Amino acid sequence: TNKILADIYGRGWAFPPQFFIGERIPYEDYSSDLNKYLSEKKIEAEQIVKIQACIKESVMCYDFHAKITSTQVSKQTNLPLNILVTYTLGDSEISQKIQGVLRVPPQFSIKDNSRTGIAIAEGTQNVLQSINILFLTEPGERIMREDYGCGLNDYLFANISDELMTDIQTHIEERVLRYEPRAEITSIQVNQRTNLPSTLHVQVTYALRGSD
Amino acid sequence: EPLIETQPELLNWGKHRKVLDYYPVSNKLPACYGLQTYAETQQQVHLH
Repeated sequence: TNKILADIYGRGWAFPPQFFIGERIPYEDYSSDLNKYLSEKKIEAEQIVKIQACIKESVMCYDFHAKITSTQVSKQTNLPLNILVTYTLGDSEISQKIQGVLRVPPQFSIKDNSRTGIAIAEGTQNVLQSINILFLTEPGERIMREDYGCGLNDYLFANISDELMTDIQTHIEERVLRYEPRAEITSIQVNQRTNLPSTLHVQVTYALRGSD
Repeated sequence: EPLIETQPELLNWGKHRKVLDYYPVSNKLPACYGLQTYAETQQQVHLH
């Protein structure tokens, strides 16, 4: 269902930006086909398809655009197996490699720190993060997008009163409607903190577009 | 007869323009990205 929500609402960079670099692959350790290695070790024939099904399923969960092209076994694990998996993304010409651990039902695990790039936000997380960025941005900060932002700084230092709480609540309603069409605000609650009398706590509750 | 005197022809200097001056583009990001204060966390350093 996470795929369904991601396709409907979109995918994008996570906020705040984060960067990762995966661990290096010791290429001088994988020079033996897994299928020949299992066949040589007289493992059962029906185990080959069950083994390969586990590899394909685990990789697809890691990245569902993958298409396995080759597989190899580390020479330093001759029956906890270390596998270097080679795959292509969709119908592209790009190839990538990824380490894994196979255990003989067969179980396959992926190395924890293997992906290189940015962190992404999908579906509900994307729209939730989108509203968060709007709250933290003041108008005039975005270059060539001077209108974008919420602008709650204008209500600071005002006396805490019924007029202020309604002004804050109605301001949020109008700005979210203008700059966030994928979300609908269902309730806003403004309260004054007891331990810190000078601070206001705003509770915002949102629902997705067409979620019902 | 008046005395003719021909001087060398020149294309005089124009106005020098401060093209070399550069302003970093990370200064245009909103303050919520953490690139305005001195970097102390790993996340701020990585973005820089």
